[PDB]
Amino acid sequence: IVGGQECKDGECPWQALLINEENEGFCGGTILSEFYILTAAHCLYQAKRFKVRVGDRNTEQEEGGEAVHEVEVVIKHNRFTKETYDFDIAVLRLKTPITFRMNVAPACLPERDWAESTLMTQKTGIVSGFGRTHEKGRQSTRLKMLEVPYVDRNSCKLSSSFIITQNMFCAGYDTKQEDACQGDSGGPHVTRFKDTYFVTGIVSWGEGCARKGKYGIYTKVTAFLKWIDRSMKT
Amino acid sequence: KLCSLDNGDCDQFCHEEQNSVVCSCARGYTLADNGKACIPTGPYPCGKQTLE
Ligand SMILES: Nc1noc2ccc(-n3nc(C(F)(F)F)c4c3C(=O)N(c3ccc(-c5ccccc5CN5CC[C@@H](O)C5)cc3)CC4)cc12
Repeated sequence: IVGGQECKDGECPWQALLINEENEGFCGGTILSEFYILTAAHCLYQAKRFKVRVGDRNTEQEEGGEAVHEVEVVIKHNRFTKETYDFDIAVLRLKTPITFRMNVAPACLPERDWAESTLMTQKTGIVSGFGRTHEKGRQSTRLKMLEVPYVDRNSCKLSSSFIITQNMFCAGYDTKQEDACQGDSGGPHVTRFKDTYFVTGIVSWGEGCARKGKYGIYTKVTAFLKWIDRSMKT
Repeated sequence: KLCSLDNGDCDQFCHEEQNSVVCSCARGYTLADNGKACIPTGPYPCGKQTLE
């Protein structure tokens, strides 16, 4: 995350972190239930064998509430391609159930129609992750969150050098130095409605970070709700 | 106006059945007796930042 702030205690309880065999985070995820993580398909290429860490806010210290969970089943959307980055979505079934507690709890899956007309027509959403704090910087050791404006879809496609498909939406700022970044991929984009946070996006890709005239590209969760539902019975 | 007016007074999901508001809730919540509010069934309902 570039700009924004640290998630304070209990603030971002649905954040998961995919860690490699060197125990370092390379991508984010969203907790959907005790067995299921939502992340991006392209993250599945960023490591050979990985696990999922939950409850972490500061990777430099063992705070006590952290838990690592082995991945039992990887479920990768078969339409994903690095050529296009379309269908950038995966669900992970964990071998052991996540125990919910301080800093560990699921984000809500919304209904499609309601989410589309009520959540994505709000001013902003919230993205979070342990990714780079500058386009050229290293990964954050602290969990961060940033409020990001929904971007008009026309403006979104004009600003992009790559084809923005119907499975994608834009969020962020034209010029201000706030954005997601490398390492935040796979993580939560959530939208708040009366103090309840619903998953609305998956951090996917972007032409660098916080750059003038460029926005963050997020996988549109509402276009995969049926698919997610099925993956959670698999 | 229905769902378009202040989410039909629903806490969460709103849709219109036969020209009237029907509210419903995410998994882990129960619709309250007024048919609008959503009540958590456990200690860590989805979408809530953890305080307690
Ligand atoms: N702004 C953001 N919101 O979320 C994000 C998540 C990750 C990043 N990111 N950081 C960096 C770094 F500059 F730090 F390296 C990079 C990226 C990032 O995705 N690239 C990127 C750019 C375009 C595509 C893309 C978009 C549409 C279709 C296909 C592709 C892949 N092709 C292979 C060849 C490549 O040119 C295009 C994929 C990744 C850039 C690096 C930014 C954001």
